[PDB]
Amino acid sequence: ALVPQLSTISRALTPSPVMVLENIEPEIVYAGYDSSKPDTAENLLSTLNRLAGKQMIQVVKWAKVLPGFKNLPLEDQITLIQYSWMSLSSFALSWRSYKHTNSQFLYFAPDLVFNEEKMHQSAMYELCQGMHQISLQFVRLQLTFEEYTIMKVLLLLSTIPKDGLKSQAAFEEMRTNYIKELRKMVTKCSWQRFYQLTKLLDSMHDLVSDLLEFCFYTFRESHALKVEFPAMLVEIISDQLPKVESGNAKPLYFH
Ligand SMILES: CC(=O)[C@H]1CC[C@H]2[C@@H]3CCC4=CC(=O)CC[C@]4(C)[C@H]3CC[C@]12C
Repeated sequence: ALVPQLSTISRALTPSPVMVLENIEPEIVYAGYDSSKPDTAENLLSTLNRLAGKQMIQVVKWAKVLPGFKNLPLEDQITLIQYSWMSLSSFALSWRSYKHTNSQFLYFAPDLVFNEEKMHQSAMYELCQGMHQISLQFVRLQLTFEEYTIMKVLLLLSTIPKDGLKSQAAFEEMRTNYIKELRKMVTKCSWQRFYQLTKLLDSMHDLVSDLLEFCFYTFRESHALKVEFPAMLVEIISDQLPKVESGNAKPLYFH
């Protein structure tokens, strides 16, 4: 006569966290690249920035439905996103390059694929090589989509403020849960692969530092360099630059 609150049906039908990530993976975004304009550094970079703005809008929508992310306080939900935006951007860039081009090119968007030439023309050739190296690693490792999605969540939880987050305890829980996910995922029916993946995540820090250095530089000199940044990026970079440059961003490592 009393309706049970617990639900055996609901509990069994609930998809795995790995299945939820697959369900919420953002759809590919177009850059709106106009090949009728010359491929100068000013145009290529502005285009990339516009693409970045469109991508971050989807990343935010992704962060709202991310399991466990809602357990953290709002302030720690914005800081983590502003701190890891470059890392998520570069890592998703490598995944698309790997899946869509076998890591032969940098697949920024279906309408914008960089070959060596555009890499030189972009005026950030070495950085492009840096991100392309990660794509090559996806091939040697035969990274799987499941491994990818988990790794991306970890990147979102890879950089925190020096003084700490509002809920450092809640943060530690979520990060631990996802590291577990990757742990059980890399398990054959294992430690060497888990090692290769963790070191891959760690290497993202130095790469991201280099990308950010170029980003902060082009941002402060955008007028002189004529590189346009969309609203979404001005917001993110205006908050991140003074924090990163002041030694207030702490990177988390596995090794
Ligand atoms: C203009 C500039 O400084 C460049 C240097 C690093 C570049 C970013 C590198 C990573 C990246 C990957 C993408 O798929 C979208 C654009 C972004 C987010 C790039 C936007 C333009 C940046 C920020």
